[PDB]
Amino acid sequence: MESSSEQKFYNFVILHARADEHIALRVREKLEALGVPDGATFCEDFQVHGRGELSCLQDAIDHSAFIILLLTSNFDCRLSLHQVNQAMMSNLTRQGSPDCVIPFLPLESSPAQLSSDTASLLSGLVRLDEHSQIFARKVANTFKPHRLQARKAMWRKEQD
Repeated sequence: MESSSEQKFYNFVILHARADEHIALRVREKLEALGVPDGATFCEDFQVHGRGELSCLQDAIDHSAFIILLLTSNFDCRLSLHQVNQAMMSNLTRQGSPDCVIPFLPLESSPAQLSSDTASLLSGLVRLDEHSQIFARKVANTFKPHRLQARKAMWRKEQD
């Protein structure tokens, strides 16, 4: 539902638990301090019916530039992988970018707190940190400015 609402669009979906809000909210901005905008954050709540929050996970895959998986001890990575995956293997002819994932790691949580499989789960993506002095180059690497635009240039087509 929306009353003549303006054009809203994200560049990435920050997947995190429900107790990792401020965490994500802390990233969105931190992202705006490097380049990528606030974007958003996809959290699953058992309070709602389910499809009362967002469309789907594969939506941010075709909508958001790169999906950001908040790999936190409070959040579920395995699932994210499953979903994100299905989304990818679901519609490849679209973006066919199975490497558009961004496993973020906040200070609140850590990778060591994750299973030994996680390493293999993100054994290809670009581990994004929030306490790394390189993370800046990591985000500016994946979420480049020429991409954030060239990626939204497909949505702006509306205004263009």
